[PDB]
Amino acid sequence: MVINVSFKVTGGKEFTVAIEPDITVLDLKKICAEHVDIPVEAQRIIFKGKILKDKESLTLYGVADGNTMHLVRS
Repeated sequence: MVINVSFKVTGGKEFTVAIEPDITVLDLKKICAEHVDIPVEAQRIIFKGKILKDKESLTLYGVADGNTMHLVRS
């Protein structure tokens, strides 16, 4: 089962993906890199006032269907 997560990306860009809620932050960055021109190592995913940590499952942060995150460059 998948949930939708939307991204607001620097430069007025937006996309939504359907993801398994227990993938890691790094998994999510790999998805983001297939949707926008920011390589994984330059991405910072901002959610709930934090820079999310690569090795952690998104469930640790309580990600929910319909949430929006921000994607910025290092």
